[PDB]
Amino acid sequence: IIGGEFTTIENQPWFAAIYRRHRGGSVTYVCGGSLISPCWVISATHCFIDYPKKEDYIVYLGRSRLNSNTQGEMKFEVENLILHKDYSADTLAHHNDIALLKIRSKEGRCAQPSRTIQTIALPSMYNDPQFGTSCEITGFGKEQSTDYLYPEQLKMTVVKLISHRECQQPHYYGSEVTTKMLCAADPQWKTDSCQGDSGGPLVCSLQGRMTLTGIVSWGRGCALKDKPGVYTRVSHFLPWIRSHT
Amino acid sequence: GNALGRGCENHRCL
Repeated sequence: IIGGEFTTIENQPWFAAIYRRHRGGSVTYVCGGSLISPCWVISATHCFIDYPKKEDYIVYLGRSRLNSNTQGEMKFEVENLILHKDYSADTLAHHNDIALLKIRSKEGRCAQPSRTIQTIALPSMYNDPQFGTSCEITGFGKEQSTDYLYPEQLKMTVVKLISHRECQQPHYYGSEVTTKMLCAADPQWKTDSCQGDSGGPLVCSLQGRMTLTGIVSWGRGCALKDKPGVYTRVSHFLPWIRSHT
Repeated sequence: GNALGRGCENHRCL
C-alpha cells in the first residue's frame, strides 16, 4: 500500500496473509486474501498460477505483522487450491483473476471467529457501489516502488471507485480494462495498492454492510497518474464462487 | 520472478 495508514488486524479481521514455503525452509510472502467463510479464503489466480502446488502455501488469519506473531493468529494449510480455468494475462490486464483456497489447520479445522478473525460478506448479483464511492484496501504490499522488502506492519488505505467510462479513456487503460473489472484510485494519485497487495480485499460499505466488492488484481505502476488500481469485480463471479465452494 | 507490479507476484521465469 502506497501512502494510506498502518493498521491492525482487528480493523481488517477478514484479511488473510498468504505465504509460500521454499525448498530449504525459507518462507516468503505471496499475496493477500479475504476470508469469506470459515473454510474459504478468496484471492487472485495470478498469485498462484506459476506455482500451483497447494502444499507450498501457508495461510494466516488474525495476523497484523509480516514476520512476527500476533496474539490470536491462526495458521492454516491449503486443502484445496482452486484457480480460475479461464485465467489469462495480457501485457497489463489479468482476466478471471480470482482463486479460492480451502483452508485447514493441522487438526483439520477451519477458522474460528474471534475479535481478530471474521468473514467478509460477498456482494449480491449485479450490485456494486456507484462510481465515486470510497472503499478500503488492505495489504502487506510495497510502500514505495523502490522498496525491495514488504512492510512489517499491515496497511490500509481508502480509494474511490472510478467509472468504466473513465477507466477506458485513452490515457487511462483504454479497452484493456473490461466490465468484469473495477478501477479505483485516489483523485490526487497519492495512495494505491502496489505489488504484494494482490489478492487482497477491496471493501465497500454497501447498504450498511461491509462487502467484498473487489480483489486486488493489476495496474500500471503504483499510484501513477491516470493509472488506477484494477480489481476483480467479485459480483460478476458469484456463480463460479458458489459452484466451487 | 519479476518486480513489474500488481499481477506479477510469485511468478516464475520460463
